[PDB]
Amino acid sequence: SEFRPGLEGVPATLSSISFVDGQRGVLEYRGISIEQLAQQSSFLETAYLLIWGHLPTQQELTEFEHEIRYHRRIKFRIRDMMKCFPDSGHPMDALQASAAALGLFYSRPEYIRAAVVRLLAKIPTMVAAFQLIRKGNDPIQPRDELDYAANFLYMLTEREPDPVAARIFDICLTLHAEHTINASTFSAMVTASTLTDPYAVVASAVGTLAPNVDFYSGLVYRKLGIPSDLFTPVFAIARVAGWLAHWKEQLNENRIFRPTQIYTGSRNLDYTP
Amino acid sequence: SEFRPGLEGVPATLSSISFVDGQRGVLEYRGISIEQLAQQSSFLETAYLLIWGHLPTQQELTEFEHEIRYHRRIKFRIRDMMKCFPDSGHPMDALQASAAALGLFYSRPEYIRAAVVRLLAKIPTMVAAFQLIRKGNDPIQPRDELDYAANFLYMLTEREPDPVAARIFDICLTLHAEHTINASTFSAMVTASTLTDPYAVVASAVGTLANVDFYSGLVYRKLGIPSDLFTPVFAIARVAGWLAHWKEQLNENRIFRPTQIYTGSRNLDYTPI
Amino acid sequence: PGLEGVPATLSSISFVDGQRGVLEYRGISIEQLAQQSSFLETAYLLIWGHLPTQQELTEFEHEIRYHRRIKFRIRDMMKCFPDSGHPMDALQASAAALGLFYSRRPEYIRAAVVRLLAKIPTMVAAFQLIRKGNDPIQPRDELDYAANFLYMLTEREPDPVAARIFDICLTLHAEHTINASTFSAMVTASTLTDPYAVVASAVGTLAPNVDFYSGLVYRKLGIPSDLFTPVFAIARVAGWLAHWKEQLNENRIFRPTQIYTGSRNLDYTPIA
Amino acid sequence: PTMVAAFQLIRKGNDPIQPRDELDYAANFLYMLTEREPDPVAARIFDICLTLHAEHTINASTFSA
Repeated sequence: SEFRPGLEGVPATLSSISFVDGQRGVLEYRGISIEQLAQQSSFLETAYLLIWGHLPTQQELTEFEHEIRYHRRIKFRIRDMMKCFPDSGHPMDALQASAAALGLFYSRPEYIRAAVVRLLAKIPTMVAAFQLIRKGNDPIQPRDELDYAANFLYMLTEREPDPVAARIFDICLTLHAEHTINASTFSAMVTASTLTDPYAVVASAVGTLAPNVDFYSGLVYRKLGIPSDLFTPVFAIARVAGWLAHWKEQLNENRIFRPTQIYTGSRNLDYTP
Repeated sequence: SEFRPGLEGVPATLSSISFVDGQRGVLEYRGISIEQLAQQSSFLETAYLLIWGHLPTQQELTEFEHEIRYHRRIKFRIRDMMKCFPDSGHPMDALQASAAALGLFYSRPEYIRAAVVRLLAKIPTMVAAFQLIRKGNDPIQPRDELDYAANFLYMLTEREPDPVAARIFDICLTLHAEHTINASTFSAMVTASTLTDPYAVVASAVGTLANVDFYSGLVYRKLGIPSDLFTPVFAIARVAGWLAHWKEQLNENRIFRPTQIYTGSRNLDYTPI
Repeated sequence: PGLEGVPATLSSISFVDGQRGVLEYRGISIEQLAQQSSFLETAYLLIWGHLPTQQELTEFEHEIRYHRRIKFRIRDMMKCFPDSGHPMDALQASAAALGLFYSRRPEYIRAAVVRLLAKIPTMVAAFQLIRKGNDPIQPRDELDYAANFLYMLTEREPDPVAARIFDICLTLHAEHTINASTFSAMVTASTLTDPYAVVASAVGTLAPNVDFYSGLVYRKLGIPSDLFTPVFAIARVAGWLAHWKEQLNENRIFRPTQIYTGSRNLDYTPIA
Repeated sequence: PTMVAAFQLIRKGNDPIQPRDELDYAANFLYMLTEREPDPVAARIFDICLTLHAEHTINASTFSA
């Protein structure tokens, strides 16, 4: 008989998607070094690679980009629900409440193809709307003649940025979008095995997520004009690709997780009034 | 499966020696309560009870006491070797070393009756002797007139006491002679389990060993004994218990044998230096 | 009856699986560890838990080599024993009263292990010679562990090949899991003591399979026929010391309980 | 200097060291105290540092003799 405290060194599944070696430094998403990706690529490229399993042509990329550009705007009942929160909460409580209630509204082959589109589109709008409403003012609407990183930074600032900062923010979003098994990813994989929809899974993963890279991360963020409190929620968009990757293939093996225990306490007693 | 930390609450042995009960205040030395035994009895008359198992007559009592008093003496080889001991070490380590150096001189069906008279007559001489030899003197030698406790006090302080103090000390000794199973008695049991002599048993027990105290401290300080000597005294009495349990483990011969549960590494390679 | 199949601790040091034939010392099977490893390196493994660099092996070897000599009051206390007492009695007295001299009680975790590993074989070799009629022989300063021990015991320094046979037959024994000696070491050490006492009690209770290959390989090298069990203790102290350090972070205590079958409420008269 | 060195050792548990018969005054003393044989340069230096202390005129100790 053996034992394993805190569940260490134990295999849990058979991945394919990312590899790190750590003897010289080899970090690759699906089999490509990190610098070939970080010099001449854009975010939707990386995310199509991660999710779907290959690289796209010209047609399919232009179609994905237009579709994601059509679904960027929030409805009016949802703003009418946000208006009543207290103005003393946090951003992670706002994020769990909104991501959870967005599954009341639309839920029921396209099934796998649309949910990914809405989740990729509407998150940064919600983050920015509550940033404004927390202060007395109104929400700002989205433009239709901009691109992902610059559009988000405008909705937060109401000042239109020059292309250099847009490109820099975009690749700093490229180099965070994946890593291998840790707490949050095991929690998404535990939840998603009872055959559920992506809104509960992301609700639960963002429930448990709440020199090193941190030095320069802090500085290059502080200069672009982003408040302090909004540090960590900026993470959770960069990463929302990783988690969806997993939901797709853990839905293939139809098992359920359940270990057992080693009872260690007082035995056979009797009911004393 | 199951697991208990500290064997805490697992039955280990059978017994017929003592009984305790703590919701009402009951404590029995073979079924004769503590009050009517501390009212008109002495240490030797009890000790016969615990070890052998039934109240004695008068003829045997005379024989017993006469014999445990014609053997209080020692040779010059033990005293000559006692001198080569340091003079800045605790008296407890000297107790252990001397109890384990009795074994060389005396060793190898009246064999379980000689051992008791020897290990019961020959403790006080030696603890007092080291008390004197530590700070530069010569040790006293006992006369054939005084009693057990009277003679201990005379050897320790050189000036005779009055009889009332002797009587009080004899009570103080017949209180501390037994209780239920503890750490030290557990050590003596697991070491006797494989048929070895009584001396080794007493050395390992003393090694393990290093309300009522709140007043015993006072009663001892009054009579003129230092602080360094509060613990060896509490050992003199107690031997009369360890002995008894040795005597018991000899009827069944079955040797203690538990197991473990691992949680370490498995399969590795010796990497060259 | 007799504590069978009952889980007493959680440990990590040695693993043995019977029915399929295996044995490991911290995760490395034994037949791979015998052919390219010496003794002191194996003690270092079984104590701290990680094989060492080059400089650390060097400093351990030197530190051991400087602590083999033995002051003159200890010699002068050994001369009074009698010439008719067993050798295991000499070993209990010696290892128990070596704790009167050096007891301060990781500035006090790394000296004790050094002296305990240094000054045992000297004592067993001396009392051999003193019991016989003549006085002890000092240690050299140009040999290695098993060569030095064999020269102190017999005076005629051996061939290197015999040294190496001795050294691997000294690593074959250093470890094995729960038994009566080891359980008594832990029971003693649970109350937070220092080593010179737990070793005294553990050598108190020790007093074709491999009881046919030991006999002969021992009898050829030139070893008397009574020092058979004491030489075994030289091999085993390593094992025991690991335990005193593992069981010092749990802090609990031992206390099992008993059942009763005796008569109650009798009537007192001392004169029976 | 034999007496001074013998008590320096016995004060510590060990034994006294004996003298050699193939050395000179300052180096011999320094060996009996160290058990490590010294090179001639330090021997000569110690010797002349012993030369320049061996006399002075009337003070307490000399009046007492």
